[PDB]
Amino acid sequence: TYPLPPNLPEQLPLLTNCQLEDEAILENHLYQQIDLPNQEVRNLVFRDAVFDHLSLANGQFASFDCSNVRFEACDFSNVEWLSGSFHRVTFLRCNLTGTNFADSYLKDCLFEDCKADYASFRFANFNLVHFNQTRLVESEFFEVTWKKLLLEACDLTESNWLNTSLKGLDFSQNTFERLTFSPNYLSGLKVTPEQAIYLASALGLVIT
Amino acid sequence: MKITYPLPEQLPLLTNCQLEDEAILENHLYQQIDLPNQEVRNLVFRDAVFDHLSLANGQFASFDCSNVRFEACDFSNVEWLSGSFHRVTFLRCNLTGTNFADSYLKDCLFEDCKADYASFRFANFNLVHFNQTRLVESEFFEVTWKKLLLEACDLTESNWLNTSLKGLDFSQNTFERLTFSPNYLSGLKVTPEQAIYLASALGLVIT
Ligand SMILES: [Cl-]
Ligand SMILES: [Cl-]
Ligand SMILES: [Cl-]
Ligand SMILES: [Cl-]
Repeated sequence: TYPLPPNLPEQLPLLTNCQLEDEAILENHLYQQIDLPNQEVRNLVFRDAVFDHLSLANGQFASFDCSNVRFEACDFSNVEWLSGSFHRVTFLRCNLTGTNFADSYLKDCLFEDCKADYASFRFANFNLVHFNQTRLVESEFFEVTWKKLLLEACDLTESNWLNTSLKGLDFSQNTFERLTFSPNYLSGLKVTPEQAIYLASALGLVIT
Repeated sequence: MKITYPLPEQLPLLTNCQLEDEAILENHLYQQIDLPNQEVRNLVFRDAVFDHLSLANGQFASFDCSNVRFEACDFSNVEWLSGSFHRVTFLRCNLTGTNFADSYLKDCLFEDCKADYASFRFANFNLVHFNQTRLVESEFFEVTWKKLLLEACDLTESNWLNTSLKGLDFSQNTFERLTFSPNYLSGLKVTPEQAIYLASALGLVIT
Protein backbone atom coordinates (compact mmCIF):
# COMPACT_ATOMS: atom_id res chain seq x y z
CA THR A 1 0.00 0.00 0.00
CA TYR A 2 1.41 3.37 -1.14
CA PRO A 3 0.69 6.66 0.61
CA LEU A 4 -2.31 8.47 -0.87
CA PRO A 5 -1.13 11.42 -2.97
CA PRO A 6 -2.48 14.85 -2.15
CA ASN A 7 -6.12 15.24 -3.16
CA LEU A 8 -5.70 17.84 -5.94
CA PRO A 9 -7.59 19.02 -9.04
CA GLU A 10 -5.82 19.15 -12.43
CA GLN A 11 -5.99 22.94 -12.51
CA LEU A 12 -5.20 25.31 -9.60
CA PRO A 13 -5.09 29.13 -9.89
CA LEU A 14 -1.51 30.54 -9.99
CA LEU A 15 -0.07 32.94 -7.38
CA THR A 16 3.53 34.15 -7.48
CA ASN A 17 3.65 35.82 -4.08
CA CYS A 18 2.25 35.13 -0.63
CA GLN A 19 2.39 36.33 2.93
CA LEU A 20 2.70 34.30 6.11
CA GLU A 21 0.87 35.27 9.26
CA ASP A 22 0.10 33.38 12.42
CA GLU A 23 -3.00 31.19 11.89
CA ALA A 24 -2.87 32.05 8.16
CA ILE A 25 -4.33 29.49 5.76
CA LEU A 26 -2.73 29.03 2.34
CA GLU A 27 -5.06 26.89 0.23
CA ASN A 28 -6.54 26.17 -3.22
CA HIS A 29 -3.72 27.63 -5.33
CA LEU A 30 -0.48 26.88 -7.08
CA TYR A 31 2.09 29.02 -5.26
CA GLN A 32 5.19 29.55 -7.40
CA GLN A 33 8.68 31.09 -6.96
CA ILE A 34 8.31 32.57 -3.47
CA ASP A 35 11.33 33.24 -1.26
CA LEU A 36 10.44 33.69 2.42
CA PRO A 37 13.62 32.87 4.40
CA ASN A 38 14.05 33.10 8.21
CA GLN A 39 10.37 33.41 9.18
CA GLU A 40 8.82 32.51 12.55
CA VAL A 41 5.09 31.85 12.22
CA ARG A 42 2.71 29.89 14.50
CA ASN A 43 -0.36 27.79 13.62
CA LEU A 44 0.07 27.95 9.83
CA VAL A 45 -2.28 25.84 7.70
CA PHE A 46 -1.15 24.83 4.18
CA ARG A 47 -3.78 22.72 2.44
CA ASP A 48 -5.19 21.61 -0.90
CA ALA A 49 -2.37 23.38 -2.73
CA VAL A 50 0.88 23.00 -4.67
CA PHE A 51 4.05 24.95 -3.81
CA ASP A 52 6.71 25.12 -6.52
CA HIS A 53 10.07 26.72 -5.67
CA LEU A 54 8.93 28.02 -2.28
CA SER A 55 11.83 28.70 0.10
CA LEU A 56 11.21 28.74 3.84
CA ALA A 57 14.93 28.19 4.58
CA ASN A 58 15.73 28.61 8.28
CA GLY A 59 12.06 29.03 9.14
CA GLN A 60 10.39 28.11 12.46
CA PHE A 61 6.76 26.92 12.22
CA ALA A 62 5.14 25.86 15.50
CA SER A 63 1.93 23.78 15.38
CA PHE A 64 2.18 23.51 11.58
CA ASP A 65 -0.74 21.75 9.84
CA CYS A 66 -0.33 20.50 6.28
CA SER A 67 -2.81 18.38 4.34
CA ASN A 68 -3.30 17.49 0.66
CA VAL A 69 -0.26 19.46 -0.51
CA ARG A 70 2.56 18.78 -2.92
CA PHE A 71 5.81 20.64 -2.36
CA GLU A 72 7.92 20.67 -5.58
CA ALA A 73 11.52 21.89 -5.65
CA CYS A 74 11.06 23.74 -2.32
CA ASP A 75 13.84 24.78 0.07
CA PHE A 76 13.13 23.71 3.66
CA SER A 77 16.78 23.56 4.73
CA ASN A 78 17.06 23.79 8.55
CA VAL A 79 13.29 24.38 8.94
CA GLU A 80 11.73 23.60 12.36
CA TRP A 81 8.44 21.66 12.11
CA LEU A 82 8.31 20.37 15.70
CA SER A 83 5.06 18.48 16.41
CA GLY A 84 3.83 19.24 12.88
CA SER A 85 0.91 17.41 11.26
CA PHE A 86 1.27 16.20 7.67
CA HIS A 87 -1.52 14.30 5.89
CA ARG A 88 -1.52 13.38 2.19
CA VAL A 89 1.65 15.36 1.54
CA THR A 90 4.33 14.90 -1.08
CA PHE A 91 7.79 16.38 -0.88
CA LEU A 92 9.21 16.16 -4.41
CA ARG A 93 12.79 17.23 -5.22
CA CYS A 94 12.89 19.29 -2.01
CA ASN A 95 15.89 20.42 -0.01
CA LEU A 96 15.23 18.99 3.47
CA THR A 97 18.84 19.32 4.65
CA GLY A 98 18.67 19.57 8.46
CA THR A 99 14.87 19.84 8.46
CA ASN A 100 13.56 19.09 11.95
CA PHE A 101 10.30 17.12 12.05
CA ALA A 102 10.76 15.94 15.67
CA ASP A 103 7.50 14.79 17.35
CA SER A 104 5.50 15.23 14.12
CA TYR A 105 2.63 13.10 12.85
CA LEU A 106 2.94 11.98 9.25
CA LYS A 107 0.11 10.06 7.55
CA ASP A 108 0.15 9.25 3.83
CA CYS A 109 3.39 11.12 3.12
CA LEU A 110 5.89 10.72 0.29
CA PHE A 111 9.45 11.99 0.11
CA GLU A 112 10.58 11.56 -3.51
CA ASP A 113 14.05 12.50 -4.78
CA CYS A 114 14.73 14.81 -1.81
CA LYS A 115 18.03 15.86 -0.25
CA ALA A 116 17.47 15.10 3.44
CA ASP A 117 20.93 14.77 5.00
CA TYR A 118 20.74 15.53 8.74
CA ALA A 119 16.87 15.60 8.66
CA SER A 120 15.30 14.65 11.98
CA PHE A 121 12.23 12.50 12.56
CA ARG A 122 13.07 11.94 16.25
CA PHE A 123 9.96 10.69 18.10
CA ALA A 124 7.85 11.07 14.94
CA ASN A 125 4.75 8.99 14.37
CA PHE A 126 4.51 7.53 10.83
CA ASN A 127 1.50 5.90 9.17
CA LEU A 128 2.00 5.13 5.47
CA VAL A 129 5.18 7.06 4.85
CA HIS A 130 7.38 6.37 1.82
CA PHE A 131 10.94 7.62 1.22
CA ASN A 132 11.95 7.09 -2.42
CA GLN A 133 15.38 8.07 -3.86
CA THR A 134 15.96 10.35 -0.90
CA ARG A 135 19.39 11.05 0.60
CA LEU A 136 19.22 10.48 4.38
CA VAL A 137 22.87 10.58 5.45
CA GLU A 138 23.25 11.22 9.19
CA SER A 139 19.44 11.58 9.48
CA GLU A 140 17.62 10.85 12.72
CA PHE A 141 15.00 8.09 12.96
CA PHE A 142 15.32 7.84 16.75
CA GLU A 143 12.38 6.24 18.62
CA VAL A 144 10.00 6.49 15.67
CA THR A 145 6.59 4.84 15.96
CA TRP A 146 5.56 3.55 12.54
CA LYS A 147 3.14 1.55 10.43
CA LYS A 148 3.61 0.98 6.67
CA LEU A 149 7.00 2.72 6.41
CA LEU A 150 8.86 2.07 3.13
CA LEU A 151 12.27 3.27 2.05
CA GLU A 152 13.65 2.51 -1.39
CA ALA A 153 16.77 3.76 -3.19
CA CYS A 154 17.75 5.90 -0.18
CA ASP A 155 21.19 6.55 1.24
CA LEU A 156 20.90 5.70 4.93
CA THR A 157 24.60 5.99 5.80
CA GLU A 158 25.08 7.00 9.43
CA SER A 159 21.35 7.35 10.00
CA ASN A 160 20.27 6.78 13.61
CA TRP A 161 17.62 4.13 14.18
CA LEU A 162 18.06 3.64 17.94
CA ASN A 163 14.81 2.70 19.73
CA THR A 164 13.00 2.13 16.45
CA SER A 165 11.65 -1.24 15.32
CA LEU A 166 13.26 -2.54 12.13
CA LYS A 167 11.04 -5.67 12.01
CA GLY A 168 9.39 -5.76 8.57
CA LEU A 169 11.47 -2.99 6.99
CA ASP A 170 13.35 -3.67 3.78
CA PHE A 171 16.76 -2.00 3.66
CA SER A 172 17.98 -4.28 0.85
CA GLN A 173 16.89 -1.77 -1.77
CA ASN A 174 18.75 1.04 0.03
CA THR A 175 22.41 1.67 0.78
CA PHE A 176 24.21 2.26 4.02
CA GLU A 177 27.90 2.09 4.80
CA ARG A 178 27.17 2.62 8.52
CA LEU A 179 24.01 2.44 10.60
CA THR A 180 23.16 3.09 14.27
CA PHE A 181 20.50 0.71 15.64
CA SER A 182 19.14 -1.14 18.69
CA PRO A 183 20.12 -4.87 18.72
CA ASN A 184 16.72 -5.81 20.27
CA TYR A 185 14.89 -4.13 17.36
CA LEU A 186 16.90 -5.74 14.53
CA SER A 187 15.15 -9.09 14.00
CA GLY A 188 12.89 -9.11 10.91
CA LEU A 189 14.84 -6.50 8.89
CA LYS A 190 15.37 -7.48 5.22
CA VAL A 191 18.91 -6.87 3.95
CA THR A 192 21.51 -7.93 1.37
CA PRO A 193 24.37 -10.28 2.39
CA GLU A 194 26.75 -7.25 2.38
CA GLN A 195 24.47 -5.36 4.75
CA ALA A 196 24.04 -8.48 6.90
CA ILE A 197 27.83 -8.73 7.23
CA TYR A 198 28.03 -5.07 8.30
CA LEU A 199 25.23 -5.52 10.82
CA ALA A 200 26.81 -8.69 12.22
CA SER A 201 30.10 -6.81 12.66
CA ALA A 202 28.21 -3.96 14.38
CA LEU A 203 26.76 -6.53 16.83
CA GLY A 204 30.33 -7.43 17.77
CA LEU A 205 31.20 -10.37 15.55
CA VAL A 206 34.84 -10.33 14.44
CA ILE A 207 34.59 -11.29 10.78
CA THR A 208 37.65 -12.43 8.81
CA MET B 1 53.39 -23.90 22.78
CA LYS B 2 51.98 -24.67 26.22
CA ILE B 3 52.14 -22.30 29.20
CA THR B 4 52.15 -25.22 31.66
CA TYR B 5 54.69 -27.99 32.11
CA PRO B 6 54.43 -30.88 29.61
CA LEU B 7 53.40 -34.41 30.63
CA PRO B 8 56.54 -36.53 31.23
CA GLU B 9 60.09 -48.57 29.16
CA GLN B 10 59.64 -45.23 30.95
CA LEU B 11 56.67 -46.82 32.84
CA PRO B 12 56.05 -50.48 33.77
CA LEU B 13 53.49 -52.12 31.45
CA LEU B 14 50.18 -53.77 32.35
CA THR B 15 48.03 -55.45 29.68
CA ASN B 16 45.17 -56.50 31.94
CA CYS B 17 43.46 -55.07 34.98
CA GLN B 18 40.21 -54.99 36.92
CA LEU B 19 38.33 -51.96 38.16
CA GLU B 20 36.68 -51.78 41.58
CA ASP B 21 35.24 -48.95 43.67
CA GLU B 22 38.08 -46.69 44.91
CA ALA B 23 40.62 -48.32 42.60
CA ILE B 24 43.71 -46.23 41.79
CA LEU B 25 45.43 -46.88 38.47
CA GLU B 26 48.77 -45.11 38.53
CA ASN B 27 52.42 -45.18 37.43
CA HIS B 28 51.95 -47.68 34.58
CA LEU B 29 51.45 -47.91 30.86
CA TYR B 30 48.09 -49.70 30.60
CA GLN B 31 47.72 -51.20 27.13
CA GLN B 32 45.09 -53.19 25.22
CA ILE B 33 42.61 -53.50 28.09
CA ASP B 34 38.95 -54.03 27.23
CA LEU B 35 36.72 -53.10 30.14
CA PRO B 36 33.31 -52.10 28.78
CA ASN B 37 30.08 -51.83 30.79
CA GLN B 38 31.74 -51.08 34.14
CA GLU B 39 30.08 -49.17 36.96
CA VAL B 40 32.76 -48.01 39.40
CA ARG B 41 32.76 -45.19 42.03
CA ASN B 42 35.60 -42.86 43.00
CA LEU B 43 38.01 -44.33 40.44
CA VAL B 44 41.35 -42.55 40.23
CA PHE B 45 43.60 -42.58 37.10
CA ARG B 46 46.86 -40.64 37.66
CA ASP B 47 50.44 -40.33 36.48
CA ALA B 48 49.86 -42.93 33.80
CA VAL B 49 49.35 -43.64 30.11
CA PHE B 50 46.41 -45.67 28.70
CA ASP B 51 46.83 -47.01 25.19
CA HIS B 52 43.87 -48.85 23.61
CA LEU B 53 41.86 -48.93 26.83
CA SER B 54 38.14 -49.39 26.28
CA LEU B 55 35.67 -48.22 28.95
CA ALA B 56 32.80 -48.21 26.44
CA ASN B 57 29.40 -47.66 28.11
CA GLY B 58 31.05 -47.20 31.53
CA GLN B 59 29.44 -45.31 34.40
CA PHE B 60 31.93 -43.60 36.73
CA ALA B 61 30.82 -41.59 39.80
CA SER B 62 33.18 -38.79 40.82
CA PHE B 63 35.96 -39.89 38.42
CA ASP B 64 39.33 -38.27 39.12
CA CYS B 65 41.95 -38.16 36.40
CA SER B 66 45.27 -36.30 36.64
CA ASN B 67 48.53 -36.24 34.66
CA VAL B 68 47.33 -38.87 32.19
CA ARG B 69 47.69 -39.54 28.45
CA PHE B 70 44.85 -41.44 26.79
CA GLU B 71 45.90 -42.69 23.36
CA ALA B 72 43.50 -44.55 21.04
CA CYS B 73 41.04 -45.29 23.86
CA ASP B 74 37.33 -46.03 23.49
CA PHE B 75 35.16 -43.92 25.78
CA SER B 76 32.02 -44.17 23.65
CA ASN B 77 28.87 -43.60 25.73
CA VAL B 78 30.89 -43.24 28.94
CA GLU B 79 29.35 -41.23 31.78
CA TRP B 80 31.92 -39.11 33.66
CA LEU B 81 29.37 -36.72 35.23
CA SER B 82 30.98 -34.26 37.63
CA GLY B 83 34.40 -35.72 36.76
CA SER B 84 37.66 -33.95 37.62
CA PHE B 85 40.35 -33.76 34.94
CA HIS B 86 43.74 -32.05 35.47
CA ARG B 87 46.55 -32.24 32.90
CA VAL B 88 44.92 -34.88 30.67
CA THR B 89 45.47 -35.50 26.97
CA PHE B 90 43.01 -37.40 24.77
CA LEU B 91 44.74 -38.40 21.53
CA ARG B 92 42.78 -40.26 18.80
CA CYS B 93 40.14 -41.33 21.31
CA ASN B 94 36.58 -42.37 20.51
CA LEU B 95 34.47 -39.93 22.53
CA THR B 96 31.18 -40.61 20.74
CA GLY B 97 28.40 -39.71 23.19
CA THR B 98 30.86 -39.38 26.08
CA ASN B 99 29.13 -37.41 28.85
CA PHE B 100 31.32 -34.92 30.78
CA ALA B 101 28.30 -32.97 32.12
CA ASP B 102 29.19 -30.84 35.17
CA SER B 103 32.90 -31.79 35.01
CA TYR B 104 35.91 -29.60 35.73
CA LEU B 105 38.66 -29.75 33.12
CA LYS B 106 41.93 -27.97 33.95
CA ASP B 107 44.78 -28.08 31.36
CA CYS B 108 43.27 -30.72 29.03
CA LEU B 109 43.87 -31.37 25.34
CA PHE B 110 41.60 -33.21 22.85
CA GLU B 111 43.67 -34.05 19.76
CA ASP B 112 42.25 -35.80 16.67
CA CYS B 113 39.33 -37.33 18.60
CA LYS B 114 35.95 -38.48 17.28
CA ALA B 115 33.50 -36.77 19.60
CA ASP B 116 30.10 -36.74 17.88
CA TYR B 117 27.35 -36.23 20.50
CA ALA B 118 29.86 -35.61 23.31
CA SER B 119 28.46 -33.49 26.11
CA PHE B 120 30.22 -30.82 28.15
CA ARG B 121 26.94 -29.29 29.32
CA PHE B 122 27.48 -27.32 32.57
CA ALA B 123 31.22 -28.03 32.47
CA ASN B 124 33.87 -25.66 33.74
CA PHE B 125 36.95 -25.31 31.51
CA ASN B 126 40.30 -23.87 32.61
CA LEU B 127 42.82 -24.12 29.79
CA VAL B 128 41.19 -26.62 27.42
CA HIS B 129 42.17 -27.09 23.77
CA PHE B 130 40.29 -29.00 21.08
CA ASN B 131 42.21 -29.70 17.87
CA GLN B 132 41.08 -31.63 14.77
CA THR B 133 38.24 -33.11 16.86
CA ARG B 134 34.80 -33.89 15.37
CA LEU B 135 32.16 -32.25 17.61
CA VAL B 136 29.03 -32.78 15.52
CA GLU B 137 25.82 -32.50 17.61
CA SER B 138 27.97 -31.94 20.74
CA GLU B 139 26.77 -30.05 23.82
CA PHE B 140 28.58 -26.97 25.08
CA PHE B 141 25.64 -25.25 26.75
CA GLU B 142 25.92 -23.45 30.08
CA VAL B 143 29.75 -23.85 29.99
CA THR B 144 31.99 -21.57 32.05
CA TRP B 145 35.45 -21.26 30.55
CA LYS B 146 38.91 -19.66 30.59
CA LYS B 147 41.51 -20.26 27.86
CA LEU B 148 39.29 -22.43 25.70
CA LEU B 149 40.60 -22.98 22.18
CA LEU B 150 39.05 -24.92 19.30
CA GLU B 151 40.80 -25.37 15.97
CA ALA B 152 40.05 -27.51 12.92
CA CYS B 153 36.93 -28.96 14.59
CA ASP B 154 33.56 -29.69 13.01
CA LEU B 155 31.04 -27.89 15.22
CA THR B 156 27.99 -28.63 13.03
CA GLU B 157 24.79 -28.65 15.12
CA SER B 158 26.73 -28.21 18.37
CA ASN B 159 24.85 -26.35 21.07
CA TRP B 160 26.30 -23.32 22.85
CA LEU B 161 23.20 -21.89 24.59
CA ASN B 162 24.11 -19.69 27.56
CA THR B 163 27.84 -20.01 26.89
CA SER B 164 29.91 -16.89 26.25
CA LEU B 165 31.39 -16.81 22.76
CA LYS B 166 33.40 -13.63 23.44
CA GLY B 167 37.08 -14.38 22.70
CA LEU B 168 36.49 -17.70 20.92
CA ASP B 169 37.58 -18.17 17.30
CA PHE B 170 35.25 -20.33 15.22
CA SER B 171 36.76 -19.05 11.94
CA GLN B 172 39.41 -21.79 12.18
CA ASN B 173 36.61 -24.40 12.61
CA THR B 174 33.60 -25.43 10.47
CA PHE B 175 29.85 -25.58 11.03
CA GLU B 176 26.84 -25.78 8.69
CA ARG B 177 24.81 -24.40 11.59
CA LEU B 178 24.87 -24.32 15.39
CA THR B 179 22.72 -23.13 18.31
CA PHE B 180 23.72 -20.13 20.41
CA SER B 181 22.38 -17.36 22.62
CA PRO B 182 22.15 -13.90 20.95
CA ASN B 183 23.25 -12.09 24.13
CA TYR B 184 26.43 -14.19 24.33
CA LEU B 185 27.53 -13.72 20.70
CA SER B 186 29.55 -10.46 20.70
CA GLY B 187 33.29 -11.00 20.39
CA LEU B 188 33.19 -14.33 18.55
CA LYS B 189 35.56 -14.50 15.57
CA VAL B 190 34.05 -16.07 12.44
CA THR B 191 34.33 -16.29 8.62
CA PRO B 192 31.88 -14.28 6.43
CA GLU B 193 29.99 -17.50 5.56
CA GLN B 194 29.63 -18.27 9.27
CA ALA B 195 28.54 -14.67 9.90
CA ILE B 196 25.74 -15.03 7.30
CA TYR B 197 24.43 -18.11 9.18
CA LEU B 198 24.58 -16.27 12.53
CA ALA B 199 22.93 -13.18 11.01
CA SER B 200 20.01 -15.27 9.69
CA ALA B 201 19.73 -16.97 13.11
CA LEU B 202 19.42 -13.50 14.65
CA GLY B 203 16.35 -12.98 12.43
CA LEU B 204 17.79 -10.95 9.55
CA VAL B 205 15.99 -11.74 6.30
CA ILE B 206 18.87 -11.97 3.84
CA THR B 207 18.27 -11.72 0.10
CL1 LIG C 1 2.39 13.58 -5.78
CL1 LIG D 1 24.49 -1.11 1.39
CL1 LIG E 1 39.12 -20.83 19.55
CL1 LIG F 1 20.35 -14.60 24.85
